[PDB]
Amino acid sequence: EDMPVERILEAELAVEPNDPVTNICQAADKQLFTLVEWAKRIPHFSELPLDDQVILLRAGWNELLIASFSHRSIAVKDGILLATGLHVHRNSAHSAGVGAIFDRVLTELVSKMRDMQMDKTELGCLRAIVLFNPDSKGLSNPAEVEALREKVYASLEAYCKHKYPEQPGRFAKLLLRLPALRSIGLKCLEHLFFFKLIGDTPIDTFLMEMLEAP
Amino acid sequence: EDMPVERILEAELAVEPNDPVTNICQAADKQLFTLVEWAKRIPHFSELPLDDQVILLRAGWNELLIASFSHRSIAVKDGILLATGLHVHRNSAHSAGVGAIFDRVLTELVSKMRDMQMDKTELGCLRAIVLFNPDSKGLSNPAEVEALREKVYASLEAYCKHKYPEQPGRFAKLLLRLPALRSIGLKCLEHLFFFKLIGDTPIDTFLMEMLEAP
Amino acid sequence: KHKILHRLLQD
Amino acid sequence: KHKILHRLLQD
Ligand SMILES: CC(=C/C=C/C(C)=C/C(=O)O)/C=C1\CCCc2ccccc21
Ligand SMILES: CC(=C/C=C/C(C)=C/C(=O)O)/C=C1\CCCc2ccccc21
Repeated sequence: EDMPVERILEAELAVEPNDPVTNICQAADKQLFTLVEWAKRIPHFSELPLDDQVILLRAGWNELLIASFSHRSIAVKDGILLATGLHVHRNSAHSAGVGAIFDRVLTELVSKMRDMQMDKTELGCLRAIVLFNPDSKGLSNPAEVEALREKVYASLEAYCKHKYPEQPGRFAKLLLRLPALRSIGLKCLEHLFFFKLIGDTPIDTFLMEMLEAP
Repeated sequence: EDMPVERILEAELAVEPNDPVTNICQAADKQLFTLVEWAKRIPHFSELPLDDQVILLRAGWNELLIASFSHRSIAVKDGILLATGLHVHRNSAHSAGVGAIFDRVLTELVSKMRDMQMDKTELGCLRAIVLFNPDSKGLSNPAEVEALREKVYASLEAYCKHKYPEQPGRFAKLLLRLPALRSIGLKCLEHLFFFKLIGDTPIDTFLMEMLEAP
Repeated sequence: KHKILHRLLQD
Repeated sequence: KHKILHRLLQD
């Protein structure tokens, strides 16, 4: 109820028109501020208690950002396009020690998003589903978050089948990329925590705040 | 094509009619042999090249087993029912140092499977979708595995909406537990690797084989 | 805690 | 490698 895909699509269009690792961390920090402005544009999100808004974002930021630069890199050859306008080629990532995780992003996300031609509306809805993670610990009202999530995928499915009537399995195919997103998210965080530990690799304030406890 | 939910349901019914950690590891080993017999009953699985059958099982065993004992524990109070006929109460797990992960299983899987009354057919189909993981590295023909996965959730969706016409979002709700399953799977493996490292906690041969490289 | 985040969400 | 698994699948 009251979860039009048009509003979700608008949120996407509104926020987005030498060590590769350092470039990635700087881009993540920059995009974190934008993530907040994007979340605010997602229907009913801002109406949630401030505390729950913090929980949802702290719990989904990495997956939310990974989903965005991955879809943004669909046209890119063998690599990704950072929000800073910089390109990180698969070989550059490999020569920095993050080749394994980088390839997972290209194989499981980038490539797959390209094969099915995932559009911005679908992308936005998937990110909205991630944002509304009912499993996020601390939620003062998990049931409510679960309600918003069901409205998002209810609208997404309607979008599909209607825009792509010929593809009855598109809806499920879209949701079936969430497991990979969760796995890739978790691995990327592990790397970030190691970079922070080693001391090397410059980490900005907002990104550093996200690596805080819990 | 040729992926009837009846066959999947039959696979489930055919394979299943003091340290809590040690009890869990022994149950996992026992269930690993059964997992193979179950996979063989899943349509088209045995027709895949032996090598790909190994890749798929090695990559999904933990999630496959977690999904099974979780659904099997829906009637259990605050805990789970092991295949060995033994019960592990939430307090017992907590007193063994695995309280955090144990609660995630109860909150994200057990409880949620109970709230929506997930049936055996639905459970089987979800496990069949996990088995057919097209992202499993090494697959000689990932496209084929992807095909089987699409037939499973195509049949599952048909099952739903027909058995539960009143619940149009049931299908998506079912698939939306896969992200949590992936996360819980990854954490459980991390624990297993630590138990193996510390030397304590008896680990049987088949379970030990699964903790091998890659 | 989470100083930056709270501030951005507040505005 | 994966001795036990191969054997079980083979039968
Ligand atoms: C956590 C994370 C955030 C990325 C944010 C970006 C790059 C946003 C953007 O530019 O749009 C991703 C990481 C951070 C950890 C290292 C890494 C390696 C390969 C691919 C991704 C990553
Ligand atoms: C990897 C794994 C396998 C479990 C298999 C079982 C218990 C099968 C069964 O009895 O049906 C689960 C673990 C193994 C690691 C420790 C752990 C802690 C809490 C809950 C689960 C687990």
